[PDB]
Amino acid sequence: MEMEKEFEQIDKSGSWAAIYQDIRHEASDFPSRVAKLPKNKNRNRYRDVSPFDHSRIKLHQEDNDYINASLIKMEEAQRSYILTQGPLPNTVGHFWEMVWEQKSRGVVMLNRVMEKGSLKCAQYWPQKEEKEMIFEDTNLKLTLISEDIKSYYTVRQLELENLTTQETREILHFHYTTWPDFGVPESPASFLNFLFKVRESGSLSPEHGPVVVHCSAGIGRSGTFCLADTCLLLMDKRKDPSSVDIKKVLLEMRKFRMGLIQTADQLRFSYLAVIEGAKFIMGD
Ligand SMILES: CCOC(=O)Nc1cccc(Cl)c1
Repeated sequence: MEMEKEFEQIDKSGSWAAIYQDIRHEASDFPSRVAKLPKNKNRNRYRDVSPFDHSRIKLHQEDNDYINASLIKMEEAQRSYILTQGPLPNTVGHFWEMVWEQKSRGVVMLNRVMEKGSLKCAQYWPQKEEKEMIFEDTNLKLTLISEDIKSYYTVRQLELENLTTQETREILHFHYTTWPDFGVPESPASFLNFLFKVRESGSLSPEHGPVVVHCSAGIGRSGTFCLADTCLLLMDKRKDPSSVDIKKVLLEMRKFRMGLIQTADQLRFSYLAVIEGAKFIMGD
């Protein structure tokens, strides 16, 4: 059923809450035993958001391999994403270790460091060229190379150095800075343009490791970003674009990380994103 019609049918009936609860009821439940070990309590931002054991990213160290991060592998679309929480004061070095070990080209940030008067994630990248950051626990150095500030997002070039081998890599930081403190954006235009700027960069392409995507918990805004990208890729690839079922794609992604899309308003915004995506590409 053409999703644009399914959309108007749900909107006219005001059933967004009912659709959303159906998804919550059918979603996968897999064990997260490593996340709940007592040694890992200060590595988790939220007690109710954990990576599944089967899909968690492992750090390459014998001490403790745990990070709150999941590999979302979309087989038909041929895309992979790592979805993670915003880094904590004691996990900023783990975060950059993961970016290094997984060969990621891009980091996508969908939150501000402070929102609603509270800290949503650590200040994990340098704000001035001449004041670099060293992570002594993981032996990494991070330098700000350049910054391009636009009305709805900022792009930064960063240099990550493995201090053990003196190898360096260029990491691109895509920072969406205008998601409102409450609810979802009124139009998906600036979000879709952000997604197009991440695509343009090569960060989502198979020649690199998976993109790292985060917000505060790494399930809500982060869920919306990967769901819209995968749905628009499938509508490009298939003979029948109208066959793409956004509820079935979301349930596939929920096999790999719990809780993706946190509210009925985020579900409606994701539909609007794909629906409005398909025009400007296909019809007018
Ligand atoms: C066949 C459907 O494919 C799309 O609608 N692609 C698309 C549209 C707008 C923005 C961006 Cl980033 C991608």
